[PDB]
Amino acid sequence: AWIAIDHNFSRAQVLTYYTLQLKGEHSLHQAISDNDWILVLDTTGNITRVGRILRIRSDLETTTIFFDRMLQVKSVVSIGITPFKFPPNDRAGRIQWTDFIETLPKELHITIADIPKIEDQTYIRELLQLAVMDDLLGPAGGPNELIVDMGVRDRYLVGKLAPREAAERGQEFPIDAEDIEDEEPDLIVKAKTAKVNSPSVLGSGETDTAEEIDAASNQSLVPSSLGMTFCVDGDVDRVEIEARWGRYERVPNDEHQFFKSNGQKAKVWKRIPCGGKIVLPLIEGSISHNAPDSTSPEVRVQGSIRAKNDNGDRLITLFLVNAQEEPDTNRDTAWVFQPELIVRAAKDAAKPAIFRRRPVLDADGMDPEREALEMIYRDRVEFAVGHGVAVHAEIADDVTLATEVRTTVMPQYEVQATETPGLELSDRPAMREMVSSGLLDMQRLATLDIDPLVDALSVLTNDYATWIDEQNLNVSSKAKGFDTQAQTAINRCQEIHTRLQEGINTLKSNENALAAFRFANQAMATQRIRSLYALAMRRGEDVTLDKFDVLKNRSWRPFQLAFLLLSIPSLADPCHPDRVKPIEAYADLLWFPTGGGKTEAYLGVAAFTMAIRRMQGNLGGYDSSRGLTVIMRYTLRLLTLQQFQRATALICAMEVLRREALNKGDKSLGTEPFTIGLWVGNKVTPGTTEDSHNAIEKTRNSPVQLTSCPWCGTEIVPGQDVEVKKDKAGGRTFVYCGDKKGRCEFSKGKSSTQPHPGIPVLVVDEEIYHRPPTMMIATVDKFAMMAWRGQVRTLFGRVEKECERHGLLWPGANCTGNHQAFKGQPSAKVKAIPPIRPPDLIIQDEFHLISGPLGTMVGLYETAVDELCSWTLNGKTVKPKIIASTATVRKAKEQVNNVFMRQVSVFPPHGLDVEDNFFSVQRHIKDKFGRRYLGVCSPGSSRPAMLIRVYTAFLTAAQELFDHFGEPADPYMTMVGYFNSLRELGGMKRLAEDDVQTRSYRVQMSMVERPALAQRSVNNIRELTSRVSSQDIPKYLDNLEVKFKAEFDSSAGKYVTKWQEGDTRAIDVVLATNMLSVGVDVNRLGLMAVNGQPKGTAEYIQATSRVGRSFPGLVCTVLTWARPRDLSHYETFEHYHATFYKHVEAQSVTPFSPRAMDRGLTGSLLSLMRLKNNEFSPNEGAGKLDMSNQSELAHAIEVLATRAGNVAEDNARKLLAENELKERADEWAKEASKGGRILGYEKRGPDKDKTVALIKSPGLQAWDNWTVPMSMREVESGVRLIMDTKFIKDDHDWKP
Amino acid sequence: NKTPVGEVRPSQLLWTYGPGALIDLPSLSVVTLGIDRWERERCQPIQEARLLAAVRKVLGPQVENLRMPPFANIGVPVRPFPRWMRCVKCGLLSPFDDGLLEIKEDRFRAERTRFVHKGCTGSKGNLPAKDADAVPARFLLACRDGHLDDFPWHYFVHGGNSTCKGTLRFFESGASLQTENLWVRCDSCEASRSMAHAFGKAGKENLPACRGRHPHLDQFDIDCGEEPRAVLLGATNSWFPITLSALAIPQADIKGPEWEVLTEANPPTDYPHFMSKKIGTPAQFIPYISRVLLLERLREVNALLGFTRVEAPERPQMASLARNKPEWVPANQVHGEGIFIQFNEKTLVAWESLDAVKQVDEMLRGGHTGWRNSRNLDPNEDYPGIRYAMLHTLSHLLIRELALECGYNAASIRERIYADTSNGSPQAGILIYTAAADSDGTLGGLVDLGKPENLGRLLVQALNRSKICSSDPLCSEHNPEKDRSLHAAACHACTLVAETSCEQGNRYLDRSLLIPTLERIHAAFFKGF
Ligand SMILES: Nc1ncnc2c1ncn2[C@@H]1O[C@H](COP(=O)(O)OP(=O)(O)O)[C@@H](O)[C@H]1O
Repeated sequence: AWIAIDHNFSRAQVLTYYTLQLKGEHSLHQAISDNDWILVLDTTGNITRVGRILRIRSDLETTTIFFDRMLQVKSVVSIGITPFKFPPNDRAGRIQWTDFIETLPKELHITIADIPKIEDQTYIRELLQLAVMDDLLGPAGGPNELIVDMGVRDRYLVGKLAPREAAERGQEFPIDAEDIEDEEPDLIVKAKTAKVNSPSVLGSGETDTAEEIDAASNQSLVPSSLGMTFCVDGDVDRVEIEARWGRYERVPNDEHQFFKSNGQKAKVWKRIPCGGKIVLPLIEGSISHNAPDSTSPEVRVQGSIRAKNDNGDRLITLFLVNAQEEPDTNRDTAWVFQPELIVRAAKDAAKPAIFRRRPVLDADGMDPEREALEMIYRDRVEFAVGHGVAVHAEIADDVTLATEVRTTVMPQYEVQATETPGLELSDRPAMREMVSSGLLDMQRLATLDIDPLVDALSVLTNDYATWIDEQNLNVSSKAKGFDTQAQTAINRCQEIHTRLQEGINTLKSNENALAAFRFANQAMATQRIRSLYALAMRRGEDVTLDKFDVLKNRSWRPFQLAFLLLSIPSLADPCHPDRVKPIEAYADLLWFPTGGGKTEAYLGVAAFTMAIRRMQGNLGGYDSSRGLTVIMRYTLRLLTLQQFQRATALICAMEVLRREALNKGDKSLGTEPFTIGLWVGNKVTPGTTEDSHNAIEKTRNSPVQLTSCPWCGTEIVPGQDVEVKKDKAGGRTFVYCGDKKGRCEFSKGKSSTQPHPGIPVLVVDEEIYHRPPTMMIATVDKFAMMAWRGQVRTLFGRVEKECERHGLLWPGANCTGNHQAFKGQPSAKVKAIPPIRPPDLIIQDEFHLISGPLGTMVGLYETAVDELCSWTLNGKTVKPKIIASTATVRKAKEQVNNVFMRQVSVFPPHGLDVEDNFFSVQRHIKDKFGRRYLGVCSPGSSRPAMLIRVYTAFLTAAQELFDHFGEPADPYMTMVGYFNSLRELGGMKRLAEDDVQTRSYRVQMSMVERPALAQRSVNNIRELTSRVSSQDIPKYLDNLEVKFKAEFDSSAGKYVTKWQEGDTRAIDVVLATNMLSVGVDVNRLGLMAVNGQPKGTAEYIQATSRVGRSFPGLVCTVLTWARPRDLSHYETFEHYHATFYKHVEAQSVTPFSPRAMDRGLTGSLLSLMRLKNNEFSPNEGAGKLDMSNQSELAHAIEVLATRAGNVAEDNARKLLAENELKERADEWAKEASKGGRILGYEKRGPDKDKTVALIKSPGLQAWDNWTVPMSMREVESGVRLIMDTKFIKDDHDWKP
Repeated sequence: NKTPVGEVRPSQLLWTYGPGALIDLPSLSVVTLGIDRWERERCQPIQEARLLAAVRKVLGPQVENLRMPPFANIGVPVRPFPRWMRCVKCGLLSPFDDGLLEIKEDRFRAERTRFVHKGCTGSKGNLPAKDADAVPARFLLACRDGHLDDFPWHYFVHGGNSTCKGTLRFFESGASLQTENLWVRCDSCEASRSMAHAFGKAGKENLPACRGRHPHLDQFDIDCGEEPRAVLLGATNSWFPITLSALAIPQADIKGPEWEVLTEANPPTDYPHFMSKKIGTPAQFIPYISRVLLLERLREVNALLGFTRVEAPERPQMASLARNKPEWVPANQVHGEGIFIQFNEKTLVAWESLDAVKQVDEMLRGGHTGWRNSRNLDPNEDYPGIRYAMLHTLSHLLIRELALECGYNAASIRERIYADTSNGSPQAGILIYTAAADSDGTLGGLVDLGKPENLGRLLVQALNRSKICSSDPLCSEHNPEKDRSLHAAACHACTLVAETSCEQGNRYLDRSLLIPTLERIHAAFFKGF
């Protein structure tokens, strides 16, 4: 019941809506408390707002009031009719209750219970941030607070300086023995037990392991000083320095009335403010010691000042040291809490902006990419650096000058949001024309005639050319000092426009291309509609198909269509220059912020490639109506299994349209269907049909890699939906849909007559090596199997013979193509067939992880993959097309030339600014929210103590926000914890369900005052990692989408949850390693707590970007003082978070070094020797190397030496490779002529009693020439520990 | 009678674990046994004579060979330690061999083995009986001379000797904010005490004398006059190794022929495991650096001889591996690559005879004399010199910058310094090679940075970072004559590396010998940077 007067002091708009700010210390305003109504006016005397108070905070000059319910008056109401008194002398004034209650309906047309509640969520993220800041940093009870029943040093976690005597001797334990000696024992002890646990954890388990590391202690350290470093302009004389801190003092017993449980008095401390301002002349030399506050003269400020530099500025360093002395009783009165330093200009200067850039720190070397990066980021300027603390600067109107600098203990910074233009009212008019008239509709673009097609596609290129035209007015005007880079930027955009027009021209002068374009658009639109229906059905909701067929769902995004038009002319003709010459063959590289659709961008190219290949014909004497087309290869193991589900839907839609087209007599698409297979290790998938039978046999008393049907969403039961045909030499495994009525096209009622019935997949390896699919999704490490197994050459199309009953044949197989009549099937005979065309496209994802030893090992084995996929056409040699995709680009040119041996073409190009390139727009904080970051660094404490405290603070502050506001707090009620290793996650897992629940239950059960936290019950904990079984993963991902349920109780006056019988519970804490493989854009998750700085920048950007996509996000990185990388990042926090891409760590890919030639050379030689010829294909081919076969050895040797010379660009490497290959070839040549034995590759088969092996495996012996690896990475096998359990008696006894 | 528990990489058996070390597994903790109870017939020998003749001089002529780690029950033998545990549900403290604790296992998935408290009924004892999990207790008792033994719980809780035979519990603070406090309570005597009274100055008045227990040998000494110290479980100051390593060079100190071979006019390249290139020298560093040599193929063998407990080693404080004089020692070998930097002789001799260098040398020798007095050793021997501190500091900074710039792991990189000046063949140079066989920058990644385009940038950034430390006024004011340290102006936040990488143990390091610092100017070796 108060009346105040507004004066509009606060700056941020969201804060100014929901707050009232008063002047003066809170000691005058002690009559105002929580749950109070205040009625806010303006200066003239007009009623504007009516609100209710949530919280009060205070400072040395101002007090801020936060609301929880508020009404905004729309009309104009005067104070004259109000019976009340005007505010006394612009302070607070008391309201009579009755007149306020009577006037609320009379002159405001409202009651108490009709007040609407606050709905914004930026307000809520602000309140949560303030709560955690108060509880971890302080002061919490104001500047004149009282602390009861505990010591001041352990109350707070961050930002405290020790006296100098303590810092030299260090620590051995968090608690000193002499400071705890009370008369009584600690009476508030409780038994150290997992009390009332009820963990409700699923407790899934498996087998996995990771790496390990170590560091020095975080216990034996405490600092006693902090500083900064700033560079100042010349021709000035003096500056102003302000320092403030806080001090604590013990209140004697007769002065308070706070009692313990047993009637005795308790310890009470009190806080007093400190600090003052000084003025310092600018003379070269070390600064004299000075004391700002006279009452504590033994705390200082110091530094040094250096001479003038080459430009006209000066370097100045400043510190702040505690040099006090340690007493014997009440040792905490010599510690300094909450320090801060401010440096500004003098009070009487003419111009304030005197702080300039740090010197560039040049090193007499230039890299054009680096200068381009400095040109792009020219409005992010780094002014100062902190020593044992973080820093902050205030930027003037000029973006190269600053007026104020200071220090921050826990720093924050908010990042702008990348979006695609087209929806806002301030974008380019042509994009709004495209959206409003519907020229990106995928159904519309498949039915247009050719001339309206050119009309529609021309607008994009016209507007791109226009944008480049206004980009050229500012070469020397706005980019001063960077003329060379401002020209090289425009050159590549002009090349991009040229290639777009070339693509449209190729589309105009062809008919196969137009047919393929229409086919790809139709298939993509259908799959895009149906995937959402499948996801809705699998979760058990009730939906129909016509709900999802609206215009929102079947439209393109401009960079995807642009990539498609770029990609056309190289695939529509094998005679294009990109595929016939070894120089200037541009390999496209696509990079973009994560969240935009790169995956649907690069799946359309595969669809177009698949459709166009069957419309060409048997060019060059090669078959072209069947065989493998597109290879799609990845690095990890789990993301492959996640992407296979996405690829199946496209294959299904293509099969549907192929089946519907043939019914009209149109045979352009052919007869053979489209199928897709995996190619991963033998742990996940079976090898032969016998094992596929064994798995189903063991099931009824694993080829089932699918859980639900892609096309319809019916549950797949493994018991009855699998058929394995009998196998005298080989069989075919089929998987059917689980529909019972018979309306799905992939059930047993409809598809039984097709050449490939049911779901068109392949899982078994020998099934793939007989009928090769159209598409393949593999992992990198499987490619090392080429030198072992000789039947892989079917995948590249090197075949001769075929059996009608089994499939394609290789030398040394079971069936030779002849049979008798049996089960009534007619007898058949073998036939000969011309060869098949090798694949056309290679696709690589997560290309930034191809670096280091993995990158080198990929690069050396890629000599064979490029060689085997080649062929001839009119004398020329045709080579495949390569596409890669990354998240961060850095030194891409050398990486692509070393791995793939091509040129590079990064799309989309740079532009002159980081904010306004053509296809992306980096929006503004005033109009769309961002992703705030926050940082915590603290010495002394252990890593478990910091983790427990941060987790408890977030969990209990979120609950307090829930209790007053309701359902908008839902994003911040479930906490995600991201980790870097399995061992540390295992360590934290024990602490999660034992300690945090106990510390969160008893959060308000002592006499210490905690203003913001609240009572919370923790019940549910899950975990997402590689040790979770693959059947259970989609159940956990589908559990994360349930919301916390709320209900309003008028007895307590708040909201409360209640869970009915047989209902699912929401999850409280979720823990996730590297594999944060979130399936969809999960709308709930909006709070993550990173635990430790990752070893890479790309990983940090990938992991932290998942949270906060539909609601505002908030990340808190927890850093440790004892590690170098963490401290280095802490001191430079606010600059690293504004220039991400400038700071990407280095990489290297170097095959053909001696250490990599000692590993990969024999494997590559044998792979090229085996998978290309017929005499060396079978297992007994090792003895065949005669004096008549050596001409193929020369071919392989020449290929390897040529690539080594072309990539290393030095003749020494070529000479070295030639010598190594010659030695290996001669070593092979000696072993052939040793008669008396039968020589082969492995000891295998019934002839093994006289077989002598040639090559080996990594085992007991040291490495050799003939050791051939089985993966791209190996650790030597470990040693196992052998426990002993027994009893030993201890007769010996202790003594003083 | 035996069962598997887990596995570890063969690298860690000679640098972190090994015959005497605590192993903190996910479910339990064990201590590796000695080597005369190892399976000798399943260890593959390693052929290296130049290191065998060095081990035989130290440990006597009876040493036979160097042997690799032993490799369906073949493995390294362990035994549970500490032999007291805690219960999660009832909070009970009791040794393993009273009979109240039982062991569960599953053989196919041996990482899930743990101990159980059979028939737990609650603290008061009013719930249906079940099985709960048992975890070790996390404090031990360490003796400087080499002994480790269980913590004396009964004597500590009863304030000395007592006749009681009750049971014990743990209690916590019961507040939401205190986190580290512990309490021990007797069920019959109600004697209560806290764990804070075992560390610091109060520890001397409260803990009893050492008993003399070598756990890995199952053997007790008669008496031990040293004073004891309490240590945590898994802390880094509980086991230190003694190592002796050599480089495989073509063909009586170890490091003599290494310097003779590496600085020849034409370093040989006909041996399989030694191949070298002479690429370049940077632009700003002409007067100081004379030769920079790259190694494309390198090979290093190791050995293990002993251990020490509380303090790093500097021979009566070292503890053996076996019951008698041993007959073989563990060994290892790694194939890798390295970078060799040589420095100019005349520039160094000019810099050795200045004034501030002599003052800093006098300060360090006073500190060395102060250190060696407090441990009853000869105080006029084994001083390295002043050249050693400068080269050694530069090496530590270079390793830190290799980790910071390239994203490597810190433990992956090892140093080796050459600064002997006693026999009239002066030395100056550092070496840096690779630690593990599967580490960062293994396949030609380190030799990439040996080219003159990258090394100069790395050096410039390394030297320009170390101008002001993060704990700065107190770091440069540090004086080792006052309190007998072996370092001056070299703290954790500017100079020290992990114990795996370091060759000496963070002794004899000082950074003001390299650049101007906040208190000294005229002692620098690199001027104008
Ligand atoms: N044309 C489109 N219209 C609307 N949303 C789209 C479109 N294309 C993709 N998306 C959304 O973007 C997501 C694609 O993300 P993804 O392509 O996997 O990112 P990246 O592959 O770049 O990491 C899909 O889940 C989908 O919801």
